Amino acid sequence: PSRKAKVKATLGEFDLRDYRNVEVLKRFLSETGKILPRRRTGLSGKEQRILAKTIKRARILGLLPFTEKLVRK
Amino acid sequence: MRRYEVNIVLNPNLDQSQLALEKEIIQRALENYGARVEKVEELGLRRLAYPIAKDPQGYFLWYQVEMPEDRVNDLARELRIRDNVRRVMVVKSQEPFLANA
Amino acid sequence: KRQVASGRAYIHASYNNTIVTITDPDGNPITWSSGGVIGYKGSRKGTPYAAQLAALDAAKKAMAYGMQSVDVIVRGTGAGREQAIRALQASGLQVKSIVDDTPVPHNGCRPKKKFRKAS
Amino acid sequence: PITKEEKQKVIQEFARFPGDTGSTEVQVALLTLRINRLSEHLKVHKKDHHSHRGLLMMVGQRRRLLRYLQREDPERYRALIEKLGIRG
RNA sequence: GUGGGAGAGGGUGGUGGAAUUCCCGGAGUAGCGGUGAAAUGCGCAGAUACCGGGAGGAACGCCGAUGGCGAAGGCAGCCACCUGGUCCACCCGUGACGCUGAGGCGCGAAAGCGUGGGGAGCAAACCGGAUUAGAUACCCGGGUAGUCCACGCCCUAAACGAUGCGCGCUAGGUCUCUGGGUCUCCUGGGGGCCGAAGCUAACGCGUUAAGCGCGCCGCCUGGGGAGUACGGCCGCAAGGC
RNA sequence: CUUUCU
Ligand SMILES: [Mg+2]
Ligand SMILES: [Mg+2]
Ligand SMILES: [Mg+2]
Ligand SMILES: [Mg+2]
Ligand SMILES: [Mg+2]
Ligand SMILES: [Mg+2]
Ligand SMILES: [Mg+2]
Ligand SMILES: [Mg+2]
Ligand SMILES: [Mg+2]
Ligand SMILES: [Mg+2]
Ligand SMILES: [Mg+2]
Ligand SMILES: [Mg+2]
Repeated sequence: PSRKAKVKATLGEFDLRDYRNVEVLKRFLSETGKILPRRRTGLSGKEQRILAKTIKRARILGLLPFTEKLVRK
Repeated sequence: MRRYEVNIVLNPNLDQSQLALEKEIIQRALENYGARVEKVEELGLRRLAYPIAKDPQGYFLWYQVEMPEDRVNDLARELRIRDNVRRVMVVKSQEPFLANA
Repeated sequence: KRQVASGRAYIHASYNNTIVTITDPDGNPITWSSGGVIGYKGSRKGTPYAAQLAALDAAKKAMAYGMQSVDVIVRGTGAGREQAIRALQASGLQVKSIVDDTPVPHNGCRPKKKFRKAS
Repeated sequence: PITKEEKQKVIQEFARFPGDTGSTEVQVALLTLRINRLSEHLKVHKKDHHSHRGLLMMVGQRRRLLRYLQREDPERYRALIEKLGIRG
């Protein structure tokens, strides 16, 4: 299914343009520096589109990861 | 002129002196190029997602200036020159696109 | 003959043969086994059974340096990987944690023909 | 780019009367502006073909507007060209 | 014109991390690799698997789509500069200034060519292993041109929607991207699917027409010979028209 | 794996 809970839902109004709120951005990455799909980010074309750009600017600065190791398997 | 946001990440192992010295050359250069400082935020040390120059931490600077766009790129060649400056990123300022509001 | 007690267990699976390398708490390999190391020479080398025997021998050889606790790290998908992990889980060693760390490119080198036809 | 200042400065500069935003003159004026800036940009970036088409169209639009002007008021025409500094 | 908008549209410079290859160091042995099986091949001058450092080239995971942009070819890491197109609102200005477009000029995937540079991975040719009755192939191990950059040339294609461009007219339904609105829907632009009328040989098309009309362009006239011969024009050549 | 012709 994948209906655990939209990331957007569990959250307040934040500035999607802010490439430093590592606090919240941290929320749109999976158990890997991978940017969550819309059916998880619960965002929308436009938003989801600016999210991605933000997240990347961060990764570069060094605030967000590019990729994590999976802990299980 | 346009409003930009400069990002700087230096070596988190600089002593009171060296550290404030870098801010010297920086504050200097910013002006030397036409950067009119509209304000600053200095979070300082932060845990990097991944190591930047073996160093697993970083010292972050953040200034929002107003400068002649025709020189932005040079202003950053300059900033990158310093050895303790390990990350530079100039961004065009933008209205904060909210959501979940 | 060093007595390490705790360290890493790297498991390199592939459709062509598994190969386990046990290391110390910071990377330097203590011992290593594989489908080759044990009997099996060609096709069988890959097989999940082999993976088992390799995982064991890898550990047994490790019990020499007095190993006890290990952190497993799996790399790649292939003919018996979870097998190799079960073997270790038994053996003697205590499996503190397991981790999929297979390397993926963010798209760099054109894969040889045999691996193209995708996108 | 072309600042709003740079723009209106031209609109007023050519307008036929206070309020004239789109006379044949004002238009031919503004085009010549964009054209020259662009003609400039391409003196460099000779490989920016995609932008060149744009120019190719701005010109057409202009020479087409002038054709019309000549036909209607030949006076304003000679008047405009000489001014803007077109032809040659 | 004024005010807004989305965007892998184009050009220059900069820069980020993942991975491969190579080199250095550590630790560590007898294999690794590869297949349907194998072998060639690499490894005790110590390979594979593991860690740390370095050099270099090329591409840009997730987001990513059923998505967007462009006239087409095509265009996706991030940043700045330069720059093209397009859409909406207000209805403010000019007052038919419009459409099409033989020839012209320009653009034009890939391969290819010329000079110079670059060269990690991949890889025509080629050098080997295997399979086979044979294997000038498919599979395996290597590998040069090339793939990359620059400047110049080539101009082709299933260059496809196999559907020239513009305008008007003719039920709706549903999903979608972007703008406005009195924003559980209305309205404009764009992408999809199902369908009225109608059209079609049928398949299907159906306000994104292949329907009803008007304007302008290009093209067809049984198959093979043949996109060949001849002539001409273009190209360094290959070759193109 | 391959696996021609009638
Ligand atoms: Mg634009
Ligand atoms: Mg009016
Ligand atoms: Mg009037
Ligand atoms: Mg071409
Ligand atoms: Mg080419
Ligand atoms: Mg060449
Ligand atoms: Mg090869
Ligand atoms: Mg080959
Ligand atoms: Mg529509
Ligand atoms: Mg019907
Ligand atoms: Mg239909
Ligand atoms: Mg000739």
